[PDB]
Amino acid sequence: MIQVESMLEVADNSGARRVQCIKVLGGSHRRYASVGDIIKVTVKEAIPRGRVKKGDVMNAVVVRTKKGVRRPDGSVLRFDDNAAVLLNQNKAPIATRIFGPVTRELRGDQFMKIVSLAPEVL
Amino acid sequence: KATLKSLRETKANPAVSIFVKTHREHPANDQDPIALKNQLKIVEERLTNEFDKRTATTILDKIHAETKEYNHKYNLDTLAIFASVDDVQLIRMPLDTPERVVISNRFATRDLVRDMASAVHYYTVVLTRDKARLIEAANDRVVAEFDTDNAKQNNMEGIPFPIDNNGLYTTGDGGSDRSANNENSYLKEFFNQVDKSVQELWGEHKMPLVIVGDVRNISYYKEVCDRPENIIATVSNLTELEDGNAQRIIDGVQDAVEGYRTSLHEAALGEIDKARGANALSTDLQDVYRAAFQGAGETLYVRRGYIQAAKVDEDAQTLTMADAAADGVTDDAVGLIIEHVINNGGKAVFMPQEMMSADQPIALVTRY
Amino acid sequence: PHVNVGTIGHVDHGKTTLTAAIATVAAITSGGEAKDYASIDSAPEEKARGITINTSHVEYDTPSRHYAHVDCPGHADYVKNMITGAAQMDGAILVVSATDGPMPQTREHILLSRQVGVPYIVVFMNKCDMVDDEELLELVEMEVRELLSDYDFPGDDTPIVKGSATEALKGSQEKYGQPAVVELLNILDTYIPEPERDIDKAFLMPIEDVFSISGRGTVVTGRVESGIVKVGDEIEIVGIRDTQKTTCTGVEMFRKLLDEGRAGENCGVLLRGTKREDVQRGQVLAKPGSITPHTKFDAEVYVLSKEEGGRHTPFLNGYRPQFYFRTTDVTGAIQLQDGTEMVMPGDNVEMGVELIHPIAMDKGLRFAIREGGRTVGAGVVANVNV
RNA sequence: GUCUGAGAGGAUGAUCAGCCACACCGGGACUGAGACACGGCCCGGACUCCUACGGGAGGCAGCAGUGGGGAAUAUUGGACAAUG
RNA sequence: GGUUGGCUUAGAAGCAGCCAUCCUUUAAAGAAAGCGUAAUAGCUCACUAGUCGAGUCGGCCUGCGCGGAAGAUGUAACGG
Ligand SMILES: Nc1nc2c(ncn2[C@@H]2O[C@H](COP(=O)(O)OP(=O)(O)O)[C@@H](O)[C@H]2O)c(=O)[nH]1
Ligand SMILES: [Mg+2]
Repeated sequence: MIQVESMLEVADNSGARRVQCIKVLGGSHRRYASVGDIIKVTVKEAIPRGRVKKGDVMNAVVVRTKKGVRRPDGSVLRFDDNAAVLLNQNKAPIATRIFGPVTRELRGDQFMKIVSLAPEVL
Repeated sequence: KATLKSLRETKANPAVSIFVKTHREHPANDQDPIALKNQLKIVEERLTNEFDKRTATTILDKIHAETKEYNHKYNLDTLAIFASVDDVQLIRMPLDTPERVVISNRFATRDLVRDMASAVHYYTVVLTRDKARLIEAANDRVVAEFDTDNAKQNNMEGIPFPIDNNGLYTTGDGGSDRSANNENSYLKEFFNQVDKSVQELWGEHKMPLVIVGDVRNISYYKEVCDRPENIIATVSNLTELEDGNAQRIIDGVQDAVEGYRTSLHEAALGEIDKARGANALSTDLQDVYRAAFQGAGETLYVRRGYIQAAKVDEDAQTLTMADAAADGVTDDAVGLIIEHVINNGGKAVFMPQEMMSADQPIALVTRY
Repeated sequence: PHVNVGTIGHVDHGKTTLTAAIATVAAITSGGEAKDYASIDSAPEEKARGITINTSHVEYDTPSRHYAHVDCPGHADYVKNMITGAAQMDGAILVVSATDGPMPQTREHILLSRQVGVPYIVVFMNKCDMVDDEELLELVEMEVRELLSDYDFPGDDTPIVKGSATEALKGSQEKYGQPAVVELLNILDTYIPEPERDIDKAFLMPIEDVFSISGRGTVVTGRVESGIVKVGDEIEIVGIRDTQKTTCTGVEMFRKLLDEGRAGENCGVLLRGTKREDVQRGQVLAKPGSITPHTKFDAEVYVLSKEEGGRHTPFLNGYRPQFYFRTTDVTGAIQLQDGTEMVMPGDNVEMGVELIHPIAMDKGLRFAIREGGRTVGAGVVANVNV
């Protein structure tokens, strides 16, 4: 359950440390972004001499949330942080390393290199 | 004779065009006399090798008499010398061209043509919450200011410029005291009246217009403008909009006028693509020469600074590439194309290096 | 095995009817199919590589090998098919009408086959059912033999078989029908040698992308189009620059090594010693001495008419368009011969070309001529000069 | 010690020899006469790689050699015949 | 048919524009009323002959109509 003006940890090797949601994409009045949803972020803290500078505006994917994601059996799967992975101008990962686990809702075609590099895929 | 349409007219033989890179301020302009003398050396050695010593040493004295009295501190971007027997013209132009010596029948006026082609005539609407001014401008200079003695304002039915905002609320008469908060609507209707005057003057001379003022002022104007497709740019960071000189405002619009000139070259890329898709675009140098020479050239698109020497004979119309430009070839084979396209009632567009490809430096939209 | 063949000759001489004749006769033992004339005459149009061709792709097989048979419904279609090389024909069935044999269409077709590099022509004459005489048939045979000899083809030892495609379709066992198509099949199965395989040709691989791996060296990627490359193979870099020697130290695909790089697959290959800026796209990898670079060459060029996209204006001497050789474009200056100043669109002649820098080529290589990305013609190398 | 310098001095510490310290980075020890161990162990870390995704492997500042950096510095050699 | 009238124009060939409206085979055919072409080309028209057979063609004035005619609580512009 990510909404605008919400801070997310960065879970990839992109140089960003914390990003803030400035738009939930995919609908006129779309309120919330869960895992697998694409958001527009502004990077708030960055690592020195990194790929992403503080203050950039770019795309990210939500990879884990504190609210949690539901499964068909009815189980919920909650995390201790809200994390995101920064994306390209065509919404593709720019990551060579993924930090922490991600869920299995990233299975598809565009978030495959996020699942393969993830240490753990729940 | 110091104009494009006297140099295109005069047909001397030989007709020497010398272009010298000069500088506007000191100490950069210290190498201007040296560069002038250096160009005169190569042209003097070229004339003695091409025609004879007598012709070389009459042309050179004809230009030396002219250049003897030269300040070299009032130099513009380039010093163009157009010389012949019993005639020498000395024009300083603000364009950047590469130093060359052209000896031919013509007078190598491709940079004069390119400077005449980069000429914007526009209107400057100066908006404030207190007044409105209208300046008509040609490039970097103001043509007029539209005063009360302009005489293009004589038979007007709207308020003539300068237009005072003498609405009821500005003086306190009428009604609707401040608490109604109609200030925005009063400003919007005042700019509507200003646009009525602008349109009534535009319909008679139809130039593009630049809008100058505060952000909210020019936005209120764009809300209200009756012909908003004639606006080319808005400039919101201009200073001294009431007491300022007409030239001063024209100065502050120059960045916007050059951005519009760049947009007018990005829009020619689609014209080139339309020609290419209609199979009416020639890009080979020989092809463009033939098409321009037999009057088929509608528009010529030349990359900035593109110069090429070639062996041209119009009897057979064969443009073969040159080897050393020292064998009787035409020094500016592309300037000959430009001259022929202008001759046959065409246009020449000189496209900057980053919109036109380096490897395909010329492109002619043909008439068939 | 597989062999590509086709019928060339004057229009109305029965090329399509004869192609149907071989189809129906090969349908004996179910090798082919009884083929309708109209279905093959209605050749589909394919606008491949910005070039539009009507071609009827007839297929059949014999106890010897399978044949890919090519038919075109017009001279322009035949010329386009030969020069764009939709399917190189290593054997051509020259269709000669028993009357009015050596027409200008056949005249230019034989020359076109010579230029494009068709190694073998088998002569078959039809409409013999319309001809009752023998000495004019012999005269036609002598004429076609002399014409073949006139353009480096054997002629004297060229097999000539005589028949009638209409009788072949009818089913008459008269010598001018089924027996005629039966021998014609025999010469097709005997006289035409089995063509060389891509993997059997000398190794060649145009370079499309140049990589570098720490600890491994320079990697150049591209589709190997002939031969095999293996670790330890001596290979040379030919093309834009002057020829450089190197040695294969590894062939890999998807970051995994291969035992060898075969023709037809997009393998990458490692080079010994060469640096990442000593090699570039456009150059080829070849067996040392297999190919040589040239800037001046003579090519059979077909100028596309406006109907194929093509070009509005004609070619002329001194025109310098871009030439595309398998991975790269290079500016070449068209050089016509004496008496050819104007080259009309829709025609095809032989021109000389001088490229701005050398390209690894040999006789038979095919290239595209374009300007602005618009194909203005096609060509095929017929001679290389230094 | 080396260069320089008449010398005194000045500058320097390649190749050879003595001593010291280090062995991808941080830490701990084991075994052993001797190590807190260059091609040993354990834990942690960064990076690189393999994987069936559960897990694993590695450290040329040894000799060759590669990529890179650079103005610039070599062979992916032979033999234990000699001295060890 | 002279003939792509002359001029102008890159081109102006009946048909961008300016100055005349000429002659010939004629039953008739404009130095052309349109479309078309970059210019030509091409398709029409004016005009004449043929076929069929009886009324027809175009202006002017007058009366009554048609379109032009889109708004906010509900028909809502004959009181019904
Ligand atoms: N009598 C006779 N007629 C033939 C023969 N071959 C072809 N024709 C006729 O000639 C026509 C044209 O021949 P076709 O095959 O279409 O030539 P292509 O179109 O150039 O390939 C066909 O329609 C046949 O009717 C033949 O051997 N004998
Ligand atoms: Mg046919």
